[PDB]
Amino acid sequence: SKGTASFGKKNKRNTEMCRRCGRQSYHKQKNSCSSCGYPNPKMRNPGSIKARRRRTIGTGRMRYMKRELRAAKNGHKGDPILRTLW
Amino acid sequence: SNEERVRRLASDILNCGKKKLWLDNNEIERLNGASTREQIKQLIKDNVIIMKQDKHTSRGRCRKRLEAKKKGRHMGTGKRFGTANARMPQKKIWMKKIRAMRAMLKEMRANGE
Amino acid sequence: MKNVLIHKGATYKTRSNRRRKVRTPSGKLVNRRVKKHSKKHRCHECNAILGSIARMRPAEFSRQKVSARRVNRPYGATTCGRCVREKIISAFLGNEERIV
Amino acid sequence: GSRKTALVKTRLMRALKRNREIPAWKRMMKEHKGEYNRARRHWRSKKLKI
RNA sequence: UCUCUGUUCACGGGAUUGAUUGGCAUUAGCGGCGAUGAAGGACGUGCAGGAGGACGAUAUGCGUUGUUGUUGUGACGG
RNA sequence: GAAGUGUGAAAAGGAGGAUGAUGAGAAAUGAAAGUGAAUGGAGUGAAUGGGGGAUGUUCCCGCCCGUCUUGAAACACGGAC
RNA sequence: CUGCGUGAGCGGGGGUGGAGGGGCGAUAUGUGCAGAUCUUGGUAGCAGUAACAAGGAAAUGAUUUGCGCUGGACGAGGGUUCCCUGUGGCAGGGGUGAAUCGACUGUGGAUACGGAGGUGCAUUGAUAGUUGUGUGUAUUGCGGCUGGGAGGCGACUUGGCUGUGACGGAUGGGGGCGGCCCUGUCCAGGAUAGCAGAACUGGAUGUCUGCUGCGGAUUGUUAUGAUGCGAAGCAGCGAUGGGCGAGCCUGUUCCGAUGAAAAAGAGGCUGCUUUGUCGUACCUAGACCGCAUCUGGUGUCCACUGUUUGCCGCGGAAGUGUUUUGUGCAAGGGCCGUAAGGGAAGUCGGCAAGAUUGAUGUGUAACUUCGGGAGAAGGAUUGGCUCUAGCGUGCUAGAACUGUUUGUUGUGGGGAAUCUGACUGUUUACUAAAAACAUAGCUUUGUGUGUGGACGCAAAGUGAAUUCUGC
RNA sequence: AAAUGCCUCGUCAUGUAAUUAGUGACGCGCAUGAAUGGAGCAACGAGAUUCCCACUGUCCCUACGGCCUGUCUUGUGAACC
RNA sequence: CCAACAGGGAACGUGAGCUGGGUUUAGACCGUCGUGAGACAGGUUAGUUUUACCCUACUGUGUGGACUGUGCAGCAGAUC
RNA sequence: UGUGCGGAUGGAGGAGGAUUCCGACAUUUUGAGGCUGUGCAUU
Ligand SMILES: [Zn+2]
Repeated sequence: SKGTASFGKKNKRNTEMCRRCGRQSYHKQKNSCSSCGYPNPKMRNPGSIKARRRRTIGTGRMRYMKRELRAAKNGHKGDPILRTLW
Repeated sequence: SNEERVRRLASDILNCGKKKLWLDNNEIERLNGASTREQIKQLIKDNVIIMKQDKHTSRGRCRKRLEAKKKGRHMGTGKRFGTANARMPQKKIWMKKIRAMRAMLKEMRANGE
Repeated sequence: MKNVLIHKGATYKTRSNRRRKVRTPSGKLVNRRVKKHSKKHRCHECNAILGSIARMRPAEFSRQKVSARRVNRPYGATTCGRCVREKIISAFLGNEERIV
Repeated sequence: GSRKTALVKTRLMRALKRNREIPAWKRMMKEHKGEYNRARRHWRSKKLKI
């Protein structure tokens, strides 16, 4: 009875949503995410060659880094009001 | 049809089963258009909705067999299936006999005999 | 929809989940909650009963007057009257052998 | 079930108000004819995973 | 009528010919993130809106300046 | 961890059928495998091929290819189109 | 369709198509297919075949009647499947209300363990210990008034503190929430050709575990007992219609096993005021997992009645589910029933089937670790009706009468020997349940210290007892 | 001559009409034997063997009957090769 | 017992006909052999038997009266 | 196949003033009632 009949017992859930990366891979009995490695301060080394291009710089929105790149083409002049103090 | 909404509301108000309700076949236009609990209660006062009765099994031929064996009628050797202890335990006939004869001795002593 | 029992909460049969059955005035049958059982008070020396102190759980017990929570004499919350007499006689007779 | 966490409830609500067809005033336009939403989910076939 | 085989018209399927706001290579410059809170994640924002894209309670966009009368848009700042 | 690009110069217009309108054109092109309808010929022999002759056949010849092997039509293996 | 070429191939004509296409010389190559159980896409035969469905009916079907058995709640898992309207499944708009439910608080852990606080009645299309209402309990803060002692020989009574949380299995006696049954009376209901001392159904009513003073030697249980370390009895204190038992009260017993931890104490009579955050719709299997509307799998609670030792089997309620123009039955299958005369001749092998079966008298061997073997084996009785006897009032014992001879409309086959394992237990999830593994008992070895101190702790072999274990 | 004996269906007795089976006895035992444990069966066993009573469609030798399939209709409509 | 109880072939006829006792992978016991893991045509016990709905063959059935002739094919009684 | 319903006359005994009620079953009316797909006739 290790086949069909054993599948009817699988109603416990070991994981929850991770608060760093958002996958269903934060193991609650272990206190550890298997994707990103939270709560270690550094992020985990990816497990495959393709895994590196699914979550990196550029696969999200880049809300601040785009702005900074437009400012470095013009010498980083800031708000025209505050320019008197500087 | 409105039949499914009337049997769900009327069965809750009357506290019965959905099949024990009678819906007057000749008032299909009153039955179509109730829609509220207050209108269902008016059709129950006007006898447009009626509640049937339950079967209650009779005990008449079971009461005749109980007063026949009070005279000893169905108790012979061919009618016993438990053992003598299962149908009249011996520890309980012992308790009843010595509580009664411990009571006589207590009042024969109180009277001087 | 005749003949049902009304039950609220969890169904496990533990010390803190006992229920009775009752017929309400409108004809319904309900499985109702009973207070948690509390035991009798005993003497701490001979294990005799102290029948006057109240039988309550510790939070409701503390909201009662002191006349409910003890007997009016020394050690009145824990000891029996017969074990207190012997404890006084033993204390007095001891001091007489040491001043001699 | 009736019991659920607060974070599970707000993601079930977001998933719920997504499962919808293109509005009718947009399909009636001249340059949006023959368009259907095509990102639709039915609760028996595909599961959300909490 | 059925089986096999000529002819003409109608199906079935998406090969072929011709296109292409996509890919690939070589070469010249650059190599510019973060406690002044980054990269990444979650949830939200349109009078009438789901996906995508865009945006953050100043939310389907605000100010200055150029070009416009337009579903308006460029460059920079918040 | 996939599969999926094309009405036209113009929407000038269709989308059950029939009758029609617009357009230069009913509208990218549209092979093979396989099928339906009509009409010509043949058959009760597995079919198909070459020579020689003829609006189907009649005489002669003709076992299924590729491969390993001393040696294949093989009761040797691969091969529905 | 047609011309040229030994050939690889190259030309022309007529339809279709609606935008580009070539010759010759040198040069660059991802440069030519029938096969690789080749890769991807499309399509035949098999074949309208295998397999599956067609659920009892009545011209109509909110009415009449026939059949099946899961029915109702909490958790995990699912996530709008829930209600209304329109429409041929979609489309548009609605619906989840908390001091007194759970969690956010305790403990090295927790939606089941610990823990400040409630019960009735009514209400929606869809929510209710949450809305409304009759009555209660706790709590936040702010006030007002008031007391440090009276009683009783005593047990103890009173505004009058330092207690609890807090703990295993088996089994007897007493007493019962709800439900069900018998019975007196009263008010109603449904069916009926005829008869029925007046039936059937529903509702309403109809005391001592303990302790103190006196007393001064007996007293009690189903059972073991209690008592000059103060029995019985008398007087007090404190506690709390009949019959079939759940929590509760009170005993006995079992272990080289003796049955968690922490948070949380104070209190009199009154008046105003406060009570944060998140979950709450719907589904036990056609709303979960098994690729599915899959005969499998999935924690907890409640559920009537005849017969019976039996909550089983064999039959009924309550609630719930269900259709109304396929045939009528060859051979051969799947699951069953009855058989003359014989009675294991069948077969590797009594495989399969048949046979015994409940209860109560009777009668019971060899052997044996004296406990057993044993329900040994073998024989007999059993219905219905009308009475008698006993006392504990429902069980037990006895008699007459009666039938087309027959009565358990259920429940072990037995006996005589040999091999083997002592015994209750465990095993190859999906071809092996055993003579294999375990086990008590028996023997050997090491070690003076680990939190653990030799009746300890650790490593091996043999496998109950009895009798032995040689060189 | 045992779940341990090659020769081997060992030899004698017993159960049958008839015994390569079973049990009893014999022993130079290819290759029995003492915690590699030897001898030993009270009680227990869905363990392996042989016989007796009872009982029967196991068989002599087959017959007749029941329900669901198959045979016939409508709908839905595969696969192996 | 009998008239008599001859010998052989048909993929050592015949497993999508059956059965599965011999043989019989994976569990286990004994004897001998090996330091050991293991070995033995030595003995013992427990051990899944799948699929036809296609072509042909064969059995019937269908392929359109009444009365008959005559060719071909089959072929039965044996023993006490 | 096997002697129908109802009636009448009985019945081991029990209950108690009415000469009443309860009672398995018996005899009689009664080779009687029920049933038939076979044969004949008729409608
Ligand atoms: Zn993470």
